[PDB]
Amino acid sequence: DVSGTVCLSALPPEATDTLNLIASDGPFPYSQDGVVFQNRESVLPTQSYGYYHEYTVITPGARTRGTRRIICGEATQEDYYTGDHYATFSLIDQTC
Ligand SMILES: Nc1nc2c(ncn2[C@@H]2O[C@H](CO)[C@H]3O[P@](O)(=S)O[C@H]32)c(=O)[nH]1
Repeated sequence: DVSGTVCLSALPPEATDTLNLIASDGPFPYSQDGVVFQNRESVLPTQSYGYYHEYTVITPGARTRGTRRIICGEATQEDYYTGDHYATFSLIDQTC
C-alpha cells in the first residue's frame, strides 16, 4: 500500500533534483538510476514488469546511494518517494 500523498515542497530538496533529471532524461549521477523496480514485495499496485523504474534521491554526505529513492510508474505524474529503502512509499504531489 501507498502511505499517502506528500507535497514535493515538503520532501528533501534532492527529491526535486531527481524529478528534474527524470523530466530531462538525465543524465543521472549513478549507473543504477533508471533500472526497473520489480515491485517484488507487492507494496505498490500490481503492474507489468517494466512499469516501474527506480532513481536515487541523493543523501547529503553519504558515500553510498543511501535509502532514498524515487519510483516512477508509467502513468502521468505517477511518482513515489521512499525514504527507507522501499519499506514505505508516498505519492509525490508536484503541484505543491
Ligand atoms: N526491495 C526491492 N528492491 C528492488 C526491487 N527491484 C529493484 N530493486 C532495487 O533497484 C535496483 C535494481 O535491482 C537495486 O538497487 P537498490 O535501490 S540498493 O535495490 C535494488 C524490488 O522489487 N524490491
